[PDB]
Amino acid sequence: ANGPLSLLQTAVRSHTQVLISVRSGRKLLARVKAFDRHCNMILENVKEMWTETPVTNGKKGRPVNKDRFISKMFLRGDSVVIVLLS
RNA sequence: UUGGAGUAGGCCAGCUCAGACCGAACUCAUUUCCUGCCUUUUACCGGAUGUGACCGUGAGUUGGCCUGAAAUACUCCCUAAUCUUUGGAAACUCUCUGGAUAUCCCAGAUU
Repeated sequence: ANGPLSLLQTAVRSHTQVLISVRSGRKLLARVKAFDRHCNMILENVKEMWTETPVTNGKKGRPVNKDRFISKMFLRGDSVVIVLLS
């Protein structure tokens, strides 16, 4: 309501896209469907991208950004580095 | 915190088991002796020794009755602020050790 989590409520009240950086080094782009005080959120229309360096024949290749589309998302709170309300 | 299997109280009757304290109470009969009183024995005296009955008792279980309650209700066991549950992670490089041993790779350790 009046705390920081209200922006997630503002994410609920507007259904806007949100960019989430996670402690695994990956990034999420999703619309916030539900949240709580414990920052456990449920998301819809989810597109998750990350960066990996493929090692081909023992040589470290260039970093490639790839992605995956997930319809329904249950992201757990403590792994989130940071949340950006776009 | 939940699931599974359960269903009340009162009373009546049958059955089984329980004296050891079944019974915080108390009689009678009788076998074999010993004693007493005794003309005879029933009835008696009072100790031992066993052995039966009778007045009662409890638990378990089965059926029934009475008043209800009516999927209500009750029941048993059971499964975000530091020491765990609201993550010091993630990622990569360097060095060292071993295998390979010209390297790549990988395991372990460390930053």
